[PDB]
Amino acid sequence: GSPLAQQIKNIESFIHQAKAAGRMDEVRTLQENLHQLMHEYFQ
Amino acid sequence: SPLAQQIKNIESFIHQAKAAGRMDEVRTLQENLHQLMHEYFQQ
Ligand SMILES: [Zn+2]
Ligand SMILES: [Zn+2]
Repeated sequence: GSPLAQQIKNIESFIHQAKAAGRMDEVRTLQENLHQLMHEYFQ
Repeated sequence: SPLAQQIKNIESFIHQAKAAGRMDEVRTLQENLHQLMHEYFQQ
């Protein structure tokens, strides 16, 4: 429920939706941001 | 073992595999990490 957890959950939703039909195979900006957040939250 | 510890640990291993240019290991570990992330947040 913390803000970092919320931001990770938000990004994950954006990644999955961006990989749905008719959209993308790559989500580089999102993955870069998720990677950064993972290091912030998983201490 | 906590899921949070599993996620922290596997991210270290991903970094190490990347640093060693072990691209198949990176791919495999990243897929496992993605599954773990879902387990953690969906629990
Ligand atoms: Zn996901
Ligand atoms: Zn990392």
